[PDB]
Amino acid sequence: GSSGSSGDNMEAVKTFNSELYSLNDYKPPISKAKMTQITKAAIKAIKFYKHVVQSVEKFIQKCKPEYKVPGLYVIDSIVRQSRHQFGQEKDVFAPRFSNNIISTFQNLYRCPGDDKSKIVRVLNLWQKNNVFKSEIIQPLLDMAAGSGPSSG
Repeated sequence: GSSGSSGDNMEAVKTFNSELYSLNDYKPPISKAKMTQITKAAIKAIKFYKHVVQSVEKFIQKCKPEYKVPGLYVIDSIVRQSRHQFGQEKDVFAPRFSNNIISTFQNLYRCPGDDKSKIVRVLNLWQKNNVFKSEIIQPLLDMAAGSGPSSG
């Protein structure tokens, strides 16, 4: 006979909670299609994004030094969409991530360094697309260099 459900409390989230960490399944770089599979879940759980954002910041600390680049992308791919779909003034991940954005990047800048480029490249795009204020990215651009570029 028939069979089906109507979802459960905070269904949108749980869904994203899988795509976010799912990254583990794939090794950097992450399948262009994958990065999207996550955004679709986040932008969908916008109503409860409160959980998403957090997970996006945690998974970064839990992941491996190699998965420090991916995370950053996940945040961008999301903020970019929400900022558009719903709008900049409506966006929730942009203004929400900017809160502890630093602490979030710190866990990403931990990479051996040969992956920082993938992290610093995002900042350049954000400031351009107007995703984040220069007063927020300005510092994020340095965090990568770490008290200046390694000169030896």
